[PDB]
Amino acid sequence: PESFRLLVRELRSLALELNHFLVSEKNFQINRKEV
Amino acid sequence: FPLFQLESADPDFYKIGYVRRVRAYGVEFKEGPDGFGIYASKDIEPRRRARVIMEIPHELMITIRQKHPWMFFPDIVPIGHPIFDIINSTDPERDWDLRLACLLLFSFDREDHFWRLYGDFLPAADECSSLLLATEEDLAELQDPQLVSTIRQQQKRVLEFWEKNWHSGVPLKIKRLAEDAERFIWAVSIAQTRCISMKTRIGALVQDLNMMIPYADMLNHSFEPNCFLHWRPKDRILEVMSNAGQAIKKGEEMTINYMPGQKNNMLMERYGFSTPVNPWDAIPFSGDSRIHLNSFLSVFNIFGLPEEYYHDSELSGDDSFVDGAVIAAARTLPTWSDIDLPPIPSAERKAVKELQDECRKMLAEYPTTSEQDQKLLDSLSEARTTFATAVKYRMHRKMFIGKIIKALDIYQERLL
Amino acid sequence: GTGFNKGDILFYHREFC
Amino acid sequence: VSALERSLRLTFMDELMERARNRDPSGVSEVIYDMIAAGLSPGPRSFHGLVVAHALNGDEQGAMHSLRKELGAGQRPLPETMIALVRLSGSKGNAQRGLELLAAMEKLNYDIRQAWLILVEELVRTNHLEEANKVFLKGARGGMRATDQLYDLMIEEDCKAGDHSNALDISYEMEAAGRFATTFHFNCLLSVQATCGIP
Amino acid sequence: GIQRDDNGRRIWRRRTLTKKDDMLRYKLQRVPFVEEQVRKIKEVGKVMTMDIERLLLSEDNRFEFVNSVAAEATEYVEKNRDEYGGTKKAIFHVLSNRVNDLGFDRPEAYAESDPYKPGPGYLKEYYT
Amino acid sequence: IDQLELPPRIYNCLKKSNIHTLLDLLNNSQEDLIKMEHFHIEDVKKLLDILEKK
Ligand SMILES: Nc1ncnc2c1ncn2[C@@H]1O[C@H](CSCC[C@H](N)C(=O)O)[C@@H](O)[C@H]1O
Repeated sequence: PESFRLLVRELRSLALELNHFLVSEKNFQINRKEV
Repeated sequence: FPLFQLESADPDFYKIGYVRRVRAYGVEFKEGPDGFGIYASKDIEPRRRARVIMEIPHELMITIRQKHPWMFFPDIVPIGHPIFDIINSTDPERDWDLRLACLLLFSFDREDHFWRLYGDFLPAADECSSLLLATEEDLAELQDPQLVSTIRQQQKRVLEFWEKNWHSGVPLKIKRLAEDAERFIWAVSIAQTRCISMKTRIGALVQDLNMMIPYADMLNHSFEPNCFLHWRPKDRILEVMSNAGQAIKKGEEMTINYMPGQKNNMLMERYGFSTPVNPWDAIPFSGDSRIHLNSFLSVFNIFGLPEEYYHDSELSGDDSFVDGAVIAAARTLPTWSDIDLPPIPSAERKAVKELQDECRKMLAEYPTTSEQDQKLLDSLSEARTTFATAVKYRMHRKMFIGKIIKALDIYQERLL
Repeated sequence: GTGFNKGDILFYHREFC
Repeated sequence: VSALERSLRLTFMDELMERARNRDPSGVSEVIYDMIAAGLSPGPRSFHGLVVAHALNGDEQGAMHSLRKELGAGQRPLPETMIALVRLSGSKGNAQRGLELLAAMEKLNYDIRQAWLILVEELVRTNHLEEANKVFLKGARGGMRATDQLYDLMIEEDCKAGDHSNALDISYEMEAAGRFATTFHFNCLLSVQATCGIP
Repeated sequence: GIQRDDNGRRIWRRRTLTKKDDMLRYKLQRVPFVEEQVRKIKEVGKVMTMDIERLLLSEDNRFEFVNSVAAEATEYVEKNRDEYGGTKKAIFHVLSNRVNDLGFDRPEAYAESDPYKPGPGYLKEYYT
Repeated sequence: IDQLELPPRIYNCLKKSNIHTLLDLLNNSQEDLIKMEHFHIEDVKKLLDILEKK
């Protein structure tokens, strides 16, 4: 979503990273969402 | 051109429920010499889901908790009434029928209670088939000492409860409920033959109940029912639902399974009736001779696991022979099985012959046959309801043993 | 709400006749 | 059927079934040709003895060939005959053949629930757990309800092998069928969840 | 209990009310002048409102009922795309199907039309 | 029905019940006509025969 993608970039301007991870309930593999 | 081309029950039977929100859909209540029944008034077409056949509001029922403490839903017994003390003095496990009988007799005494009206459509003392009403001569026609002793204990337990709680010193509001022992015995008979036990949710409280449900206690029993009961918690309505996808023809009787997995002696002890096609009836064999379980099941197209045996009626076409008795035969016959080892035909014939001899030895224990019992029923003119019930019971067991001899004969030949 | 809790043998083997 | 025909069939089928139980597919073939010489037509139960004899000697190709003979003779295989072939396919790990035979039983209008249960236990027993999961899920998603013993078998074996994805899929289908998971099934999933590093 | 007289026909006691129910007289009656009201109830779509409440009495959770209806509606559109979106709405089709599954009878997707429309081009105009 | 040779008693019953044409009479069954007053079972055969002869 554009509201959240734009938020990530503004936080990056302050040297903070905001990563969204999905943990699969089946095989427990962590996926980094493209934000 | 259109110009050139079992009696119905009392109309007031449905009306007294109907004015109190009882709804019946596509069925009619019909009365015969053997009693009331529910029949499809039209062709009930199959649907994707179970169809609603009847809706019975909760307020028209008499229910009590199966487990202690005894609470009544709806609560009709006033606080401090002596009837609760009588209900509270019962054995929690065995005396559920006494508790329901006390509630039933109490309900008949209430002016506003629905069962004051509905009680007039209950079978009378000489019309109820419960063995609690059977005389010693009626029990003599059972030809089953185990069942006879069970009934005598039931009659003794019911009578002693009345004598203890309806003695001379009790209040008039108690005396007028069961003035005589036969009145209380009749109430217990109604309780046993008509009680429906279900798990219900009422509001937020989930509990097991013993229920007296009007218009649903008119459904007869079948081990292959076309209907089932479903409690609808949100509006407190008991639903009678026909099986999903099952087409029901006009005039077909609507039935439920009273007692899954129960033998005829259990059906006789509780409901005072038996069926010749009970798929759970058992016969005591020695086990010396055994037939091949897999072959017997496949010869008669009996599929499924042992606890869910059913007849694939579409794989036989017109073989009317296979019914619940043959399924019962599969479960009760001595059988062997070795995964996929085939049976030798000559060794299976010896077993079939020996099993048939043992079947005839048991038929020879009965003084009469199943045909002679059938014509005895037709010749009756002044027989008690329980006497005819006792004769039907022993005839059904004879018909079951005779079906086994026929099934074994077919199986032995179809193994070639 | 509605988001709660994640929202051929027997062929070619016939009788020759 | 005359009395003479019945007498001959009994002694022909006595010999045939005594060689199927003897694990002698060759002898069971000789009797069938004896029946043909006498003019008797081999029925479904004569070809059942031929299938069983091959099946008992772990012979998948001969048993499949025997089934082709039965279909080619115009006879209808018995439900037990298909179950012998299905159980044999599972013992060799041939899930594709086991599924092909289950499709035939449906085409023959039989009841495949019991044969499907047998196929899954054979694959599990013969260490083909990966194939067993594929067959089990297809039946479970197809609407068939497995036995409670087989449900407890599939969940436990998957969790012992570290296969949480299959064990969670099955337990979801077990509850959809109408069998609610208990402490035992949850303890199986937890045995794998506790080692993933995410508490 | 069992009684046969002379000719073998069983004779039996027919069960009757043999008692007075005052609810029978004053409850099996009918009002005669609701034709206009009934016709407007169908026109405004109030019938489906009662059907929705009927279906929700058989549901433990109304949020799973909403999800299931939407799931069934999605399947209808994929199966037959062109039949929905105009006079037949997929969600209305699901609801009428589920009422018919109970054994009751409703028109398909609650769709009804004006029979007194004076030909093509004419739109019924609403009196606010 | 005026053009069928019905007896006057039968004609008055059909007109009283607003049965005017031949098609209206046909769509009526044999039980409905008995429900009409003064029209009985003995009148069905003679009415059917007239329609049988027609
Ligand atoms: N399948 C069956 N065969 C014979 N009697 C049956 C039966 N199913 C039910 N009944 C009878 O119906 C009773 C249960 S109450 C069911 C309706 C009953 N006829 C009545 O008038 O209220 C039992 O006592 C039994 O006598």
